[PDB]
Parts: sequence; structure tokens; C-alpha cells
Amino acid sequence: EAEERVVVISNSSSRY
Amino acid sequence: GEYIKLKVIGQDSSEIHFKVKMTTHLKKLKESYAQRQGVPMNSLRFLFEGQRIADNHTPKELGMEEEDVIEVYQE
Repeated sequence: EAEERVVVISNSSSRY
Repeated sequence: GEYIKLKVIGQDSSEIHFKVKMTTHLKKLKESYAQRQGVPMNSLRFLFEGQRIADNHTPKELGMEEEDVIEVYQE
């Protein structure tokens, strides 16, 4: 029995 | 707005649910699903009511609502 799976789908600091 | 929760049904009847906003591009869902299945995204086709879901389709464009189903098949 699989458990429920819910996935949520939600630059000057750069140095390279 | 609010997230709606979509159920993605695999060929083996497994389910992964995804929360997306009405303006989210569904490529993001497809990529996450393929990642979790351990297969290339381009090996799968995702259907809503039998119609192909494009990378840039949104739930709003497709008329999707809470608890709608997406089916995944091999490409």
C-alpha cells in the first residue's frame, strides 16, 4: 500500500 | 491564487499528486514526474481527458480543477 505523495510545484551575488 | 491538486496516474496505476497554480506551466509537473519515475521526460506523454499536455499549457488553458486526473503513457 503506497502512501500519499503530494509534490508542490512552486545575479549580483554570483561568483562564477 | 490557490494551488489545485492534480492526480498523475501511471501505467501501473500508481499515483503522484501535484499542487500547481492556475498559471503554472505544466512542463514543471512533467519534469518532476519523470524525475521521480527515473525516466527521461521525453519518453512520456501526459494526457488530460485524452489530449496531449504541452510544456507551456497551464491548468487555466486546459480548464483543470481540483482533483482532476492526468494520465501518463509512453511516448
